[PDB]
Amino acid sequence: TANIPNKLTANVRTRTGKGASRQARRDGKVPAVLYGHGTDPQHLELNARDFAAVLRSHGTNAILTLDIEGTEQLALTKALDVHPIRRNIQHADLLVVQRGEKVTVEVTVLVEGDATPGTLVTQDANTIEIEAEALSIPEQLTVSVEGVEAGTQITAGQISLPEGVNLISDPELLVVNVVEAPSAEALEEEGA
Amino acid sequence: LIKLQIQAGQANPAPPVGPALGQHGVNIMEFCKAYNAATESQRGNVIPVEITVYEDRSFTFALKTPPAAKLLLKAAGVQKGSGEPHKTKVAKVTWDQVREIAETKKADLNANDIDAAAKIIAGTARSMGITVE
Amino acid sequence: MKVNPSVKPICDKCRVIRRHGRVMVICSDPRHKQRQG
Amino acid sequence: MAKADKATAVADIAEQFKASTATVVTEYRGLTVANLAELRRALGDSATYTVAKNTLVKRAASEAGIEGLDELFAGPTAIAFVKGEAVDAAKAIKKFAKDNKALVIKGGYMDGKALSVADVEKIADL
Amino acid sequence: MLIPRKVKHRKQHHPEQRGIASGGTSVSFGDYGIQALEHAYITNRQIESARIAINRHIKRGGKVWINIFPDRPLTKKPAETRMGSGKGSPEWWVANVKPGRVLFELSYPDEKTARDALTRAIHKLPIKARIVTREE
Amino acid sequence: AKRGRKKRDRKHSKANHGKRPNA
Amino acid sequence: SRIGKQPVPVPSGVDVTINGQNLSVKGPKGTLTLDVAEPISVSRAEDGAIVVTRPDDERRSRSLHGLSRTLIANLVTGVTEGYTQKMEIFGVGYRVQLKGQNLEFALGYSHPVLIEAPEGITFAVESPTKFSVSGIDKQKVGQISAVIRRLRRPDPYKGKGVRYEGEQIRRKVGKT
RNA sequence: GCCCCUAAGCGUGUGCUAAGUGGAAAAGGAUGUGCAGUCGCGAAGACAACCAGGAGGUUGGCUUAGAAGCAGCCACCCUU
RNA sequence: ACCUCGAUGUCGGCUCGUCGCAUCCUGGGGCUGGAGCAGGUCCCAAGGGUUGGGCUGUUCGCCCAUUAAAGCGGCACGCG
Ligand SMILES: [Mg+2]
Ligand SMILES: [Mg+2]
Ligand SMILES: [Mg+2]
Ligand SMILES: [Mg+2]
Ligand SMILES: [Mg+2]
Ligand SMILES: [Mg+2]
Ligand SMILES: [Mg+2]
Ligand SMILES: [Mg+2]
Ligand SMILES: [Mg+2]
Ligand SMILES: [Mg+2]
Ligand SMILES: [Mg+2]
Ligand SMILES: [Mg+2]
Ligand SMILES: [Mg+2]
Ligand SMILES: [Mg+2]
Ligand SMILES: [Mg+2]
Ligand SMILES: [Mg+2]
Ligand SMILES: [Mg+2]
Ligand SMILES: [Mg+2]
Ligand SMILES: [Mg+2]
Ligand SMILES: [Mg+2]
Ligand SMILES: [Mg+2]
Ligand SMILES: [Mg+2]
Ligand SMILES: [Mg+2]
Ligand SMILES: [Mg+2]
Ligand SMILES: [Mg+2]
Ligand SMILES: [Mg+2]
Ligand SMILES: [Mg+2]
Ligand SMILES: [Mg+2]
Ligand SMILES: [Mg+2]
Ligand SMILES: [Mg+2]
Ligand SMILES: [Mg+2]
Ligand SMILES: [Mg+2]
Ligand SMILES: [Mg+2]
Ligand SMILES: [Mg+2]
Ligand SMILES: [Zn+2]
Repeated sequence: TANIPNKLTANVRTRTGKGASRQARRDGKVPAVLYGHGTDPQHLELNARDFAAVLRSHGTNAILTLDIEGTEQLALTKALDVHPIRRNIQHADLLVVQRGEKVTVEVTVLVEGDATPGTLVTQDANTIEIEAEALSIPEQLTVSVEGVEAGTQITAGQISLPEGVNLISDPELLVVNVVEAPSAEALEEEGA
Repeated sequence: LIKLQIQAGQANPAPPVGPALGQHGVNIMEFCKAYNAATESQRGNVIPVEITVYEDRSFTFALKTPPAAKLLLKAAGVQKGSGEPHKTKVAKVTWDQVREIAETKKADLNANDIDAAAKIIAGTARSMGITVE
Repeated sequence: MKVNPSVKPICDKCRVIRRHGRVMVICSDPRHKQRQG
Repeated sequence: MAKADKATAVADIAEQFKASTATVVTEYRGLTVANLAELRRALGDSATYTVAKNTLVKRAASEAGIEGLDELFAGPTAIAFVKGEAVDAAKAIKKFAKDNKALVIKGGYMDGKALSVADVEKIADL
Repeated sequence: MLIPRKVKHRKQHHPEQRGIASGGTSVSFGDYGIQALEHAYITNRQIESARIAINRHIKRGGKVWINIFPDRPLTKKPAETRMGSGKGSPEWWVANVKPGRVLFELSYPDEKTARDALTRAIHKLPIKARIVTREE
Repeated sequence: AKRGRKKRDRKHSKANHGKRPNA
Repeated sequence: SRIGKQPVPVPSGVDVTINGQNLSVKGPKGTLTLDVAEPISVSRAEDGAIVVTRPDDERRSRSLHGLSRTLIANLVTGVTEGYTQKMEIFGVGYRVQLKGQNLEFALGYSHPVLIEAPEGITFAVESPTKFSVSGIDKQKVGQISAVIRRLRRPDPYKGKGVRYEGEQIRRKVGKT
C-alpha cells in the first residue's frame, strides 16, 4: 500500500482577509493554510479545479506535493470547508507531513454484497479514525455483507484493515447494523 | 399453436380449455378421448399438452413429461407449494428423486447431461422454497 | 384533448413536441393527446 | 460490451481456432432459437457451433493465415469448428441447410486453404 | 401528527427567517435525503402527508428518518375579531426550516424508487427542495 | 388588486432607486 | 444535415435549369419549378447530380439544408416517374365512380357527394370500392388524398369509410 | 437621460434575446437557445434506419371462477 | 379608519339601460367506461335571445304551466 504524492501548484497569498478570500474564490482559486509540526504557518492559494480533481480521484485524505515557489512540500488534506448550498470548497487546511510519520485520519467505510433478502442494512458510521503512516493511508475501507441473518451487528473491531494501520477508536463503535426488514404495517407507526 | 395444462384423467372442463379450444378451430371430443386414453396409460400426473393446428382444422397434440412443479410436489409429499419460498420451507427432497426427475426432464429438456436437468429441478424447487438434499 | 398546465408522456409511445409555441403531447392512443394551456 | 471484452473474445476465438482442424463459415439469417438449439444438439456432442462479430473474427483471423477469409465476413457469420474429426460438422451443416432452406454455406477452411460452396460439397463427400 | 408533549411557554414569538442553516445540513442516517432551499415554517401535517407519501411509494422495505420536529407553536385569534385583547390561542405547530437543512432521510435498496418516493415527498412541501446523497 | 400592484411595482424605477412613499 | 450532404442523381431524360435561387426541372411527366432559401446554395455537379451547400453550421441553415435537398429529390422523382396513391372504401352501400374528371361517392348520406379534379391531377377508379389518385406533385396528391380520406368521420365500431392502402385503423366495440 | 414628441449618441467593440421578453406574478410543466464542465459508447464501424432471431424447464409457486412473463404476494433460478 | 357628520338619502319593486365572460340556448370542435337516441368532461365562441303566475316583505326560497333557454356578475350591492 504505497501512494504517490499529487502535484499541485500553490501561491503565497499577498493579502489575507474576507475581501481577498472572496476575490480569490471568484478567480477560480481556493484559499488554504499550510501548517504542521514545523511551527510555521503559510497562507496559500490553490487552483480550485485541480484540487477538486485530486479529491475526486483520491478521496478527502489525499497526500499532496505542493510547489511553493520552487520548493516541494509534502502535505495532507487535514480539513475542508464545503458550502452547504453551493457545495464549493471555501477553504483548505493542509498538514505538514514527512515520510515515515504516523498520523490520525478519518477513513470512510463503504459496504457491498447482498444480505438475506428479508433484511435491511443500515450504516451508522460514515467514517472511522485510524493511526497510519503518512504515505500509507488507505483510500477507503470496505465491509462485505452476505448471508447475514436477522439482527447482526458489525462493530469497529470486526472491520478488516490493511497491514501497518492501527485502529484507534474503541471497537464498540457500531458501524453497520443488519435488521429484519420492516413490514408493510411497520412503516405506519414511526413518525405518527 | 397453443399450450395448456390439464388433469390427466379428466376431460372437458369449462373454465380452462373449453372456450380456449373453441376459438382455435380444434375438434374437442376427439382430442378429449385420445388425451384421456393417453393419460390413463400414464395415469400418474396432470400433464401439459401443446396443440398444433393446420389449415384443414386438423389438430396434433403433443404430450410433454409431467411438469417439474407437479413432479417435485408429488416427490416431496406436499400438495401446494410454498407461499413464501426461501423463507418458509415446507418439504425436503433427496438427490434420488432429483435425479429421477432429472432423467424425466432430460427426456423433456435440451440439457446435454443429467446433471444440468438436476440443477434445473433444484432451481424449480428453489422457486418452490423446498430444500434439495 | 387534455388542456393542462402540466403535460407529461403518460406512456412510452407519447412524444413531447412544440407547435406554434405550445408544448404538446402526441401519441397513437387518442387519450394521451394533451396540450399546455 | 467493453473493448477489453472484445480483446478477450478475440483471444478466445483464436484459441478455439488453433485447436480446430477445419472451420465452416455459413449464413443463418431466418432461423429461430429452437432451430439453433437443435443444431447445437446435433453438433455439441463432437463439433462446436458459434456466431461472432465479423470484425472481431477479422482481428482474431490475423493470428494465422486465415486472413484470406475476410471476404466471407460480408453478411451474417456463423462459424463451425471441428474439435472431433474435420467433416462431421460439414455434413451436419449441409443437412441442416437442406432441411431448413434458410441456411447459405458461405465457405470452408481446410488444409490451410479457403474453399467455396461446390468445393466444400465435394470435400464432405470424401 | 407530531406534537410536543409539553412546552415551557405556550405563546411565543415567530421563529425568525434570517440566515441559512448551520446544523443538520448533511445526510447522516439514511442513504438519500431531502435538502431544503427556502426559508419556511413547515407544519406537522405537511410532515405527516410527506411521510405517508414516502411510505406508500416504498411499501415494505427501507426506513424513513424525520430530522425535523414541529415544536414551535403559532396562534390565531378567533374569527371575526377586532384588533386587541391579547394574544390568541395556539393551534398549529411548525418547525423553522432554513436553506441547507436536511428534512427527510430514506434508506432503500434501489436508486430509482428511492428518488421517486423522495420526489413524491417534495411535491407535498411549501419549499423548493433537492435530493442529496451520502457522497460528497 | 391591480392598482396596489401597479403602484408597488412602479416603486422599482431607475429614478426612484427602489423606494417610493407609501411603498 | 445528414440528408443534406447527399447529392441528388439526375436521370438521363431530365433537363435541369438553374436561374440564381430558382430551379426548374423538365421531364417525361412535365415541368416543375422550385425556389430554395437564400442561405442554401444549389449547384450542378458535373457528374450529373445536384449539390446543396450551407456555408454555416448554425441552426437555421442546418435545418434548411435537408429540407431543400429533399424538396429537390421529390422535384425530380415527380417528373421522372410520378406519384400514385391508392384508396379503398369499406362498408355496405359505399361506392365510388367517376363522372369524367370528377369523382362521385355514395357514403350513406342523403345526397351523393362530388369532388372536382384540381389542376395537374387525375382520378382512376379500379373497382367500385378501390380507386387511385395520380399526379406529378407529391404535395398536391397528398392534400387531395387527405381531403378524400376526411370524407366520412372515423368509425371505430364498424369501420365504414374511406381508407388508405395499408392503413390499420384502431377499433373498439360497442357491446350494447 | 441622448430615434421623434423632447435638450443631448437612429455612439463605438464583443456576445445574447424571437418572447414586443424588454413594457406585472406562484407552485409546477417543457427535445427554446448560448456558454462551461463531467460520465458512457464509438472506424475493433458508434446511435438511427433496413433484415434475422427474442427458446426449453414452465402455466416458478400461494392466491383465486381465473393467474398461463403481464389483480396481487413470495422467491425471483437453471440449460442451449 | 384614508375622503365625506357648516348632510355622499338606505333595502326590495318599477322604467331605462350599459359593460365583462367565469356560456343558459343557438354555433364550431377533442376525448369517452361515445353501438344508435340521449349523455359526461374539456376547448373555442359574447352576434342575438333568455316567459307568465301562486305563497313568502322579502335578498333568499318553495311551487304551478311552459320554453331552445328560463345564465352568472360589475356599473354608489347602476338608476328616489
Ligand atoms: Mg396532472
Ligand atoms: Mg432578532
Ligand atoms: Mg447549532
Ligand atoms: Mg449536522
Ligand atoms: Mg414544492
Ligand atoms: Mg388577491
Ligand atoms: Mg412597507
Ligand atoms: Mg409633450
Ligand atoms: Mg433633439
Ligand atoms: Mg448608452
Ligand atoms: Mg446604428
Ligand atoms: Mg446603438
Ligand atoms: Mg451589436
Ligand atoms: Mg410586456
Ligand atoms: Mg413568470
Ligand atoms: Mg420543475
Ligand atoms: Mg438551458
Ligand atoms: Mg422462461
Ligand atoms: Mg398468475
Ligand atoms: Mg378618519
Ligand atoms: Mg357623514
Ligand atoms: Mg357643503
Ligand atoms: Mg338632502
Ligand atoms: Mg340592467
Ligand atoms: Mg371562454
Ligand atoms: Mg355543441
Ligand atoms: Mg362535445
Ligand atoms: Mg353570446
Ligand atoms: Mg357579425
Ligand atoms: Mg346586468
Ligand atoms: Mg345591483
Ligand atoms: Mg344601489
Ligand atoms: Mg340619483
Ligand atoms: Mg329604491
Ligand atoms: Zn401515449
